[PDB]
Amino acid sequence: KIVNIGAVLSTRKHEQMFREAVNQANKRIQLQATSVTHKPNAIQMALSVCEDLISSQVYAILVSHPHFTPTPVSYTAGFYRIPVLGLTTRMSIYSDKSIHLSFLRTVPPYSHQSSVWFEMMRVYNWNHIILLVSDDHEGRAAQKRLETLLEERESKSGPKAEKVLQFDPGTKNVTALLMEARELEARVIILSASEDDAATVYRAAAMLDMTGSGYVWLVGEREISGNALRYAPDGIIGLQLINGKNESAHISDAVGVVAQAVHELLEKENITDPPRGCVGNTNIWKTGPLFKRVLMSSKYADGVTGRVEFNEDGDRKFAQYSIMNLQNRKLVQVGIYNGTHVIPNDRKIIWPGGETEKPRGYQMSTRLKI
Amino acid sequence: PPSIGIAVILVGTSDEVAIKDAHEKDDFHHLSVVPRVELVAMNETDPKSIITRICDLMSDRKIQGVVFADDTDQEAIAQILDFISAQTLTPILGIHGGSSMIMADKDESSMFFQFGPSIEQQASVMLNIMEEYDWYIFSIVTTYFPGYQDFVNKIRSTIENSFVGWELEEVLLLDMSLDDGDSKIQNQLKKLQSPIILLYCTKEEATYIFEVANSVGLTGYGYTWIVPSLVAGDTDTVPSEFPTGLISVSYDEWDYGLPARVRDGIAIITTAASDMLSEHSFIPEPKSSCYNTHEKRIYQSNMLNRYLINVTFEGRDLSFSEDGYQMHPKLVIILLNKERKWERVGKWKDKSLQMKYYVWPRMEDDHLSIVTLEEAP
Amino acid sequence: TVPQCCYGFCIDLLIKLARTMQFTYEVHLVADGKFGTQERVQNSNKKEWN
Repeated sequence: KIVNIGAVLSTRKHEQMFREAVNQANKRIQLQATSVTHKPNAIQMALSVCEDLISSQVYAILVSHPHFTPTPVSYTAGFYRIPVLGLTTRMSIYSDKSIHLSFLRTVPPYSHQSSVWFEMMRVYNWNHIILLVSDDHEGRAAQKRLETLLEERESKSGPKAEKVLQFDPGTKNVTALLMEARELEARVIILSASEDDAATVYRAAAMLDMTGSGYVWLVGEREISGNALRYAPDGIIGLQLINGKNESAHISDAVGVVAQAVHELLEKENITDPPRGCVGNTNIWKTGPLFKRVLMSSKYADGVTGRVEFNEDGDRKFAQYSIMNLQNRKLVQVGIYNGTHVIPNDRKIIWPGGETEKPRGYQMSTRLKI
Repeated sequence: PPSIGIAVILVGTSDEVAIKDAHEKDDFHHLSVVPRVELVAMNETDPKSIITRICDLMSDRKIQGVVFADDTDQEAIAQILDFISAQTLTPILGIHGGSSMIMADKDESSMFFQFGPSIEQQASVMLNIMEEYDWYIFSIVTTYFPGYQDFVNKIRSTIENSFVGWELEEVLLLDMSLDDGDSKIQNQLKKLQSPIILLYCTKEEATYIFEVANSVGLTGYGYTWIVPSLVAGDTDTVPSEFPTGLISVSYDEWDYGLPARVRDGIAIITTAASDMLSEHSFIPEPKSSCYNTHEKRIYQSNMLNRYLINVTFEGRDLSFSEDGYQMHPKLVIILLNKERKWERVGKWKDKSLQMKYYVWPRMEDDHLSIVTLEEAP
Repeated sequence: TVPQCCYGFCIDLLIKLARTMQFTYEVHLVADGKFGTQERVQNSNKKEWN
C-alpha cells in the first residue's frame, strides 16, 4: 500500500520540500518517500541508484539536470525498464526513443521548442527563411524537426524553406556558411548552435558584415541566453522557453502527475509493485507496461506550470515559450506563445536594423545565372 | 613486449583451463607488447553487479582491456555495459552471446566491438538467401524496435538498386507500445499476402509476435518468414512458439567456439597494442578510479580507435566496421529442424555464400518440373 | 575549368527572356555532362538529383 518514488538532484532544500510534496501527495494505504542526490561521478552515482532505488523499488526516480553524460539513470532504470521521471532536460537526445525506452521528463525538447519559431514565421509573416545550424547529431535531428514542421505545412495545405547550414564544433571560419549567407536574398535565417558555437556566430556575423541591417539571426535562448549575451548583436531574433526556472516548480507538480497516475495505476489487473531486488534478477518489472502505459495515459488537469500533458514523446505539451530580445543591448521580453498563441508584449519589438519593423528582404538580385 | 592486462570476463559455466591455456598457447613473438591474462567471473546478470565488476577491473590492477562474454539472453545488459565502458572510455570487447550481440545505438566514443558484423550486413546476406531461395517476390514485417528505419532502409537500398525485377511487396511496421487490446497486429497478419516476407523483432518480441503468427496460422506451408541471429535470439534456446523450420542466419555457434574465439579476441587486443606504443610513443594510462577519472581525461587520445581501425591477426582480419561491427565477418545460415533444432543452412563468405543444399527444404500443388530445350523464338 | 564563350538560340531565348524581365545575365557551364537525375549515393541512402 506504500507508494514509493525516487528523486535525484543537487538541492537538499528541494529534497526536504520534496518530502513535503510526498506529504501533500499521499492525500492528493498511503505513499512512501524515497530520494537520492545527483553525484558528480556517474559511475558511483549509477551505483547509488543501483543500491538504493532497487532496494527502494520506487515507482519512478525524479531527475533534474544539474554532452550526453548527464543521463546515467537512463542506463539505470532500464535495467529494470523502470518508469523514469525527468525534469530539467530540454535536450531531445535524452528524448531519443531508441536508447531510453521509457523516460519521462517535465521539459519539452529545445529542438521541438523551435517549432515556436516555426510559428514565428507566422509572426514575422516571413515566407522565405533560411536554416543556420552547427554540425552535430542533436542539432541534426533538431533540423529534422524543423523540416517536420516545414513539410508539415506543405501537406497541411507558403512557408518557404532554404538551404541548411552544418558547422562542426569549434569551426575556425564559418565564412563558407557565414559568407555563403550572402547568396541568400531574404534575410530570414534560423540559427542553430551550442554555446561557443553561437559565439562563433556572434563574432562571425559583423566580421563578414553579414549582420547588416535586416539580417535576421533567429534561434532560441538555449543558443541566445547566457554567455552568448556578451558579444550577442543586440535585438537579435530569439525567445526563451517559458516557465523553466528551478528545482522548485519542477519538483512541484512532478509528484502531481506521478500520483495523479498512481490513482488509476493500482486500478489495473494482475498488478505488481515495482520490482525490488536487482541482484540476480534480470526480469524487468512487468508493471512497466501498465506503468508507462499510464504515463502515456497521463494527462494532468492542473500542474505548477499550468495544465500538464505531453505527446507520444512524453515530456510536455502545448508549452509556453517566452519571446524576448535585447533592448539597447539588454534582453527584454518580447512576448510568449500559449502553445500556439503568440502574445504580443507591451513595447514594440525593435529591429537592430531600421526601427522596429520586420522588413521584406527577399528582393531579387540583378545577377541572373544559368 | 609491454605487459598488457588481458581480462577475460567469463559469464556462467566455461572452461578456464582451456581459455587460459590458449592464452599460454598463443603468444605473439612479433608483438611489441605482452599479455597479462585475467579470468573474471560473475555468476549474476545484475546490471548493477556488472558495474561493480567494472569497479573490479581497475580495482584489481591497471586495466589494459576488457574482454567479457555473455551466456545469457539479456542484450541490454551488454548495452548499458558498453555504456559503463563508455564512461570508462577504455578498450572493451564483448566475446559471446549478448556480448557478441549487435549493439544498437553506438555511443559517440564507444570502442566496444565483438565478433560478427552488423544486422546491416546480416539482412544483405538474407537477400543472398533469397538468391538461394530464388523467390524474387518478398516483403518485410517488423515492430518498432531499434534499427527499424535502418533495416527497412538498407532493405530498400537492396530493393531499388537492382537490375532485376525481384519483387518486394511492402514493409510491415509494428510496435509493442500500443495496447494489444486492439489486436490490430492480427489485422497486419491479415495484411500478410506475399509468399516471402521479412520478419524483424526480438525473440522476447517473438513471444507475442510469433504467438500472434500462430493465431493467424499464416505461417502454413508455403509461408516464407526468416529472421536474423539476435532476432532469433539464442542458439540453444528453442521456444515452442517459434516458426517451424524458419530460416535464419548467425555468426557461427557450432563452427566458431566462444572459448576458442576468446584467444582470438585476446589477439585482437594484442594487435591493438601492436602499433600503440610504436607510433603513439606512449603507453595506455589506465584510470585508477573510473568514477574519479574525471581529471586525467584531458590528455585522452582517441587514436587508439584510429589504431584499432585496421587490424589483422593469425590470418584473420581483426579490423572492424567504423560503425563498430566486424569489417569482414563470417556468416552462418541456420533453420530449425523437424526436431525443433536450428540446423545450419549455409554460410555467407563476404558477398559470396555456400548453401547446404541445391534447394530449400520445401518441407496441394507440387512442382511443374518444366523441363525444356531452348529453341528460339 | 576556364573562361569560355556562350552562344545559342537557346541562349538567345535567355537573351530575349531577360529582355522581358530585366536581370543581369550570368552564364555558367555544366560541371558534369548530364542534365540531372535523382541518384542513390553509396551511403546514407538518399536519392539525390544531380
